[PDB]
Amino acid sequence: GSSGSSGAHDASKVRASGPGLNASGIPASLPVEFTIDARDAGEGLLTVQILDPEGKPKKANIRDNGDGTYTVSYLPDMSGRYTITIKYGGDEIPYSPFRIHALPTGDASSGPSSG
Repeated sequence: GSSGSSGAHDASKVRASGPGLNASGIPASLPVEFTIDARDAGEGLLTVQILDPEGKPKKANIRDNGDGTYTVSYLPDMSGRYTITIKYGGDEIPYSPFRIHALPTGDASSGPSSG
């Protein structure tokens, strides 16, 4: 809709760093978690969404650090290009969508096992 909150927040002030946000490629079938260091990201609520390389909604977890940052963990069961959409109080960061690649690590312990 035309009408919008237009609060006092800036997603551009959100920094994305960690293994989960590895541009070089992360090992699929393994629990990975990144860290969103945002100080002046605004007085809103951070949101994270991951869509498998097939086009389906995944399960992601978000934690509050309080030290001006945040932490998120997820387990990319499937492999390929994952679409991670990060929005702040209704403002998609200038980095999203985050194009991440998941490489198959063949055998993976303490992870997703189907039989």
